[PDB]
Amino acid sequence: EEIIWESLSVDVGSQGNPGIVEYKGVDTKTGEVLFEREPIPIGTNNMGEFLAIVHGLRYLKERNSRKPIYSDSQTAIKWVKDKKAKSTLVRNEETALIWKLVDEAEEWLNTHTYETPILKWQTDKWGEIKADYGR
RNA sequence: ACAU
DNA sequence: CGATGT
Ligand SMILES: [K+]
Ligand SMILES: [K+]
Ligand SMILES: [Mg+2]
Ligand SMILES: [Mg+2]
Repeated sequence: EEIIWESLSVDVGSQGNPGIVEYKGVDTKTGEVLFEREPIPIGTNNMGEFLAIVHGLRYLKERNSRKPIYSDSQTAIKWVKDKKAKSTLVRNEETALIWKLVDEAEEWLNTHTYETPILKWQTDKWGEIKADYGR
């Protein structure tokens, strides 16, 4: 603790895993939805969590905001730190879209800079992250 | 085991 | 119960 309330919180929602993947980012304090990604027909939970963080980085950079990002995903936080999403999802025609988005997110990380702290939301102490889908 |  | 990840 404590929660850094002046922050952006992100989370993934899915119908199946692998399955339909979406994500959103919210103001940690107010819950206002700041962005939402159109559902992607096939992806994994961790790919969605990764895309959500990267989108948060791009969102905050465009707005000249120094707020941190919270995610509850140990995996996605690491993948962003590494600038490499180490997903097991097969590459085929069905997964081409998510893989294009993941590849492009990695490419963005490799061509841009940011100071945004990426923080682990401590679900066991604080409850569900504010961007949770309730599924 | 831990995080989803 | 299954799957995605470190
Ligand atoms: K949920
Ligand atoms: K497991
Ligand atoms: Mg999550
Ligand atoms: Mg959730």
